[PDB]
Amino acid sequence: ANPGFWNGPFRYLRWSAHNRPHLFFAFAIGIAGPVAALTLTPLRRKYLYPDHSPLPQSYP
Amino acid sequence: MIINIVEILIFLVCVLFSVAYLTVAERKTLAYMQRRLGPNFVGYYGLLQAFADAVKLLLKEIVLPKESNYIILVISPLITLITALIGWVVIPLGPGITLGELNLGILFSLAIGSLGVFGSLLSGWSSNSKYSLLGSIRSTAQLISYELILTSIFIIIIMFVSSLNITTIIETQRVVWYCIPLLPLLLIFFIASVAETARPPFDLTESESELVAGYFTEYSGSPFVFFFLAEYSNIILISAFNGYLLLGGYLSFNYSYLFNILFNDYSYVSFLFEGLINSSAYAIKLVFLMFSFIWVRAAFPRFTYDNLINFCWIILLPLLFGIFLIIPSTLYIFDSFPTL
Amino acid sequence: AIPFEALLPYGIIFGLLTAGGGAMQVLHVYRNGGVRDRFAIDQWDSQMMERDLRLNGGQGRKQVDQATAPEAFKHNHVWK
Amino acid sequence: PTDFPLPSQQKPNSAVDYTLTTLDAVANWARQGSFWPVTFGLACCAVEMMHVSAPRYDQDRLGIIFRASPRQSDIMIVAGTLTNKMAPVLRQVYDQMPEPRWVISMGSCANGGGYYHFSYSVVRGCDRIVPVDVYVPGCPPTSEALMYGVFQLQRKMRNTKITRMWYRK
Amino acid sequence: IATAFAETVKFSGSKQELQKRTLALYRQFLRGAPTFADLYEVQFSIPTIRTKIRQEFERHRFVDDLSIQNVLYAKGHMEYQECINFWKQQAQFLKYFPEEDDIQGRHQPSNFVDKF
Amino acid sequence: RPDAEKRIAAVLESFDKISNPAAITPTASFAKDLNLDSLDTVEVVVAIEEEFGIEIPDKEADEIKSVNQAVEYILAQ
Amino acid sequence: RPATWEESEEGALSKATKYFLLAEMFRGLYVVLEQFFRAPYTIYYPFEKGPVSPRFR
Amino acid sequence: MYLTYYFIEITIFLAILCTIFIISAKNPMVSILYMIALFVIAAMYLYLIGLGIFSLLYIMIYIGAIAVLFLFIITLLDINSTELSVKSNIRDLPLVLISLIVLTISGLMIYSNDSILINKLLEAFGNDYNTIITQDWFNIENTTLLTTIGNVLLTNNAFILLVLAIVLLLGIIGPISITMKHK
Amino acid sequence: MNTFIIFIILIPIVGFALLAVNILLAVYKPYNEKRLAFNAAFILVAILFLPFDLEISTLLPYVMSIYLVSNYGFTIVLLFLLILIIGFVYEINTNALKINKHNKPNTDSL
Amino acid sequence: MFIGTIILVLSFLGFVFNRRNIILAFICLETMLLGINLILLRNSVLFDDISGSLFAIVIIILAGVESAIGLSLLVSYYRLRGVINS
Ligand SMILES: CCCCCCCCCCCCCCCCCC(=O)OC[C@H](COP(=O)(O)OCCN)OC(=O)CCCCCCCCCCCCCCCCC
Ligand code: SF4
Repeated sequence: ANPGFWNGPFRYLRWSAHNRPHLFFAFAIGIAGPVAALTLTPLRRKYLYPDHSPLPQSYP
Repeated sequence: MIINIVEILIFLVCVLFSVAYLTVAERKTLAYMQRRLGPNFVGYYGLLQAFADAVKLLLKEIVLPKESNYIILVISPLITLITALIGWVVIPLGPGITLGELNLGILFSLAIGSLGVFGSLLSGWSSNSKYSLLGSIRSTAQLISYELILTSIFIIIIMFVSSLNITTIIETQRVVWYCIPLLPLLLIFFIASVAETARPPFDLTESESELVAGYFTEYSGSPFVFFFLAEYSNIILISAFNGYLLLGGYLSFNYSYLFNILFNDYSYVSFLFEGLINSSAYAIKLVFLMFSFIWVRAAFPRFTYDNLINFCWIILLPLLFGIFLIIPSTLYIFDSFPTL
Repeated sequence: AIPFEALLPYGIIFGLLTAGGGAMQVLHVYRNGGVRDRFAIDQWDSQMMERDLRLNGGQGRKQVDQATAPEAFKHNHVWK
Repeated sequence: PTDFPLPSQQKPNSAVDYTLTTLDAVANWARQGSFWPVTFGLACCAVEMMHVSAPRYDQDRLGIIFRASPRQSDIMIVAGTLTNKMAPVLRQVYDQMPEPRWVISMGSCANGGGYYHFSYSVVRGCDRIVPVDVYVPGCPPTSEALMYGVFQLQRKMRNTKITRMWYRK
Repeated sequence: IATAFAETVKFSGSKQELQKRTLALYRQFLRGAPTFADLYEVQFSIPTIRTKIRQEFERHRFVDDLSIQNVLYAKGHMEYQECINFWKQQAQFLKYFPEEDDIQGRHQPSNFVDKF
Repeated sequence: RPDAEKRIAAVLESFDKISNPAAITPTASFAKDLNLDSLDTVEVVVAIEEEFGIEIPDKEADEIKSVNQAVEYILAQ
Repeated sequence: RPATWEESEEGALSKATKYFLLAEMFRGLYVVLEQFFRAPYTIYYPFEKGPVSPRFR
Repeated sequence: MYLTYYFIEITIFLAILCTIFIISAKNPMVSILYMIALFVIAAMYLYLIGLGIFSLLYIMIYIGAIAVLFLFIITLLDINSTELSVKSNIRDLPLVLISLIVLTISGLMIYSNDSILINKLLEAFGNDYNTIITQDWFNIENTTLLTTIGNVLLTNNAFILLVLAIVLLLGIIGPISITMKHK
Repeated sequence: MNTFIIFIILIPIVGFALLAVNILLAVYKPYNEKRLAFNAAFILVAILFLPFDLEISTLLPYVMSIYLVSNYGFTIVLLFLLILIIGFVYEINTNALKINKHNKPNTDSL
Repeated sequence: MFIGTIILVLSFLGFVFNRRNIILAFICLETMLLGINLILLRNSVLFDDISGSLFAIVIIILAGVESAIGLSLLVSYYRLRGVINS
């Protein structure tokens, strides 16, 4: 049986996800976290501001 | 002062009488699952076997010259006191609105489920047998390694909650049926839940006669019924704890009881009924859960310690750290965070 | 068909926790009087519910029925 | 002192017993109900013993749920033939066993030596080793036979009369 | 493909070599005596073990043939093998030790008159 | 060396079959001086190694014939 | 003597699905649940008896 | 005033009574059995003082992890114990420990406030006598929070959190590269 | 008082109760007959258990107040989890037992 | 602050007069780190919200790694796992 081998990355991700896949599908979640966290600044398109508060002491 | 002590006696007799008939229940359902019939003979119908077995196995009481009685006469009482019973101090959704618990829920249950582990370890420490205590260290090692991924997942499901008192999870979860419908890692919680309270398909330190014709120590007598009752009571507690947070209490027919109680009662006749159906909801969410424990008792065989540590520290835990690389991420993405 | 015997222990394991929930509900409405029960709104009912205890029992809507400001409570405790 | 009232009394056989028949029958029923052994299980007769765990003549319809541990046990079914080599291990198992203990000799070889009985290496019956309370005849006795011996042992348990023997009947 | 306490089977030819080999066997069989008393928890003392081991070898002092002494050496080294660990049990182990007299009561004084 | 053979001539004196301790010259034979059996020779050798709590190899047990040899091997620790 | 390399094309990410969640094992749970509903086989031995052939001893 | 519920605070007597066991045990591990009793008495103290949160933290992480690890080690490679505090091993004990207890009592006295005398040494021992603190009422506390403010400070002082990330990194890499012994 | 203190006080006495029932009426009459080894994976598992507990203790206040730290507590804890997950990718490479005796080398002749 | 100084001092001079059992010394050195927190927490309670209790959660998280390195170093107080030695 064959492990993963780096030098062909399109091949590596294949024969990682097919022979020792159980860390692949973890790290797919690990890349779905922050990369999708960077594809939101257009995707919220200024959706909402939460607007919470402690006590509003006002001005003169 | 009198009402709360009769409260606490009702709740203790519920849990004790419950865990008494639970062993008869599981043996019956194994038996029908094993194409036979369970205890069908005891006394009056056949619902009574454990309730006679408790009186049976009191009256044995041996001691062993290889070990101080002072530890093994108390260490199965230790996990009987702390692991079984005062886990119910949190009143793990004592199924109404009300509880017998003030507040600050989930990490108390964490602390006591954590506290049971050296109750197992010091139990296995006994008798100074060079083949025994290595099996004890095996048991406790796999026990803590799945304690960790109970812990690190029910702290991430409360990231949809952020409030640490007991009820606020439950009032939060009634909108979505939040528990499993938004996330199916319930199942890995379930497969974590068989390990941290080992009534398992793992059976791992119960190498019953692979050792010198004894598995744990064979501390038979009152410590035996203590260990037995505390294991089953830890099972129904952690099963309730599953039905507490990551499986839901407060079934949606009580949400629809706005369209039912307004068609049934006029105005607040001593709150006579709603706590009962709420208890019915939580009970049917709890026993249907442990029916799967009694499945997995008799479906898949023991699980091979080296592969068990493989199953902890290699697969489930990195999937887990991915899964709370996204549940902070995805709610931050989609709209926003929860308040408290 | 269904196992008539095997669901009898599940029936009593259902009924015991059912009565156990109903008893908690009854004993808390008898504890609190004919109302539901408050959760821990920490630091806040100890302003609010303590103030209700300084005035009345249960709840009341009026102007004020205090006397010596209805005996303003002041908590004291030993040094650690 | 120096004088005696005590007359000619009955055998251990009575019916006027206030509360001691009831309490003793409750404790005796508890002991008679669960009733688990430890397998010692040496030969063919153990194959019939595990046929009593088979679904046809189930143990658990009676309560017989055996552990593999001589302290957590009540009765010690000796099944199979009993070698000369085994017998000290058997008596050592027998001693580490709590005091309300009984022995079932399951199988002809286990009592009076059975079908070998004329070996150098066999023990001519476990009566030379452990005290026995119920015998079970024949090479392999039926699962029927083992359960009949179990019910006869429980019928013996129903005459143990231990509490009223504290009362010295 | 294994041993347990290095039991070897190779009978030499010369009676001097067999003498030396039984001598070293006697040393190990004598050295293991406190290990025996530890292992089996006998009532009697370690010198009782030693005088009975000496008795057992004096039972076969005057055996002529080296080709009998071979299998006597094998029996000796082999029962050393089965004594150096816990293969033998104490009920199996007391078959060497006619220790107590009081089991017998009054008995035969080796006279003809008391055969009757 | 000094008073090691005091202990040895205590152990061998405590050992039986030697009715004359005056016949025990220290630097003297075992089987010539005292008529010790070849079995009894290594018997008292094992008695000696058990007294000093020390363990000997096989050839060291082979070479011992007089106790000056024994003291000379006792000297190795 | 089948050489049987069997390197690739067992599945195309379906393999990761069946490995990842316990589909082959949930199948066994469904089997024992379907077995749960069917008939038992106990014979109430004081009241009922197993088959006694005429040639039994 | 519920007479015992005022001296329920003074549980320090059980602390010193457990710690006098903790250095004179019989077995090497009945001591570390008593150590978790010391920790749960500390938890009782912290729940009584007003912070049950850190009581439950100590129950979760000390007797949940590190005391479990002491028990975990003390099964295997058990060290050779001297038996107990024998009188020959209580030799040179009193002759320095009495003076050391006095000097450390003076150190606890040196924790006092500002007096350049021995008056502050007596002042802290009478600190409970002239004083019982007066609690107050809720002036504008909007949201309920106990350890939430701890995480607020862990956001303000974020850099020590990102550095104790490195110390937990060391806590896992060290035991790899000191015990695994690669091939 | 009066709420659950009753439970944690009643329960130890119930434990001593069901213990101390049969200490008296069970028959005792006790007649008679009543260093070590290792592995790295028996020790390093529990050693490495502890830091991954108390990083969850680190994470627990953050998940308590996830709010009041918006858009920024997320960033800090993502950096924390990155610094921890690289420790996980260190420990994935090594921790397993090794079967000592299994040989396969080809056989040669002269 | 009697409550923390007394347990600290007794752990300290237990670590001095410890002519038995290296691990009792090791756990006395552990219990120093919870004799100090009973000082720190009650000073924070007598003062305020989170100023010193932040240092308290720091010293707990770090006392874990203390005991971890101490165990995983005490394992190597010898040869490793087990061999012949003396
Ligand atoms: C994507 C959108 C959503 C995003 C959120 C994602 C949430 C998804 C929910 C969680 C994901 C589930 C992950 C399940 C983890 C299980 C992984 C696993 O078990 O791996 C198999 C592994 C096999 O062992 P190994 O040989 O080492 O593998 C290498 C082979 N080359 O390990 C093993 O040895 C197998 C041992 C498993 C033991 C299981 C025993 C039976 C359990 C069945 C009972 C559960 C059924 C009841 C609950 C079901 C309710 C419907
Ligand atoms: S009694 Fe009969 S069945 Fe049992 S071992 Fe002997 S020959 Fe076999």
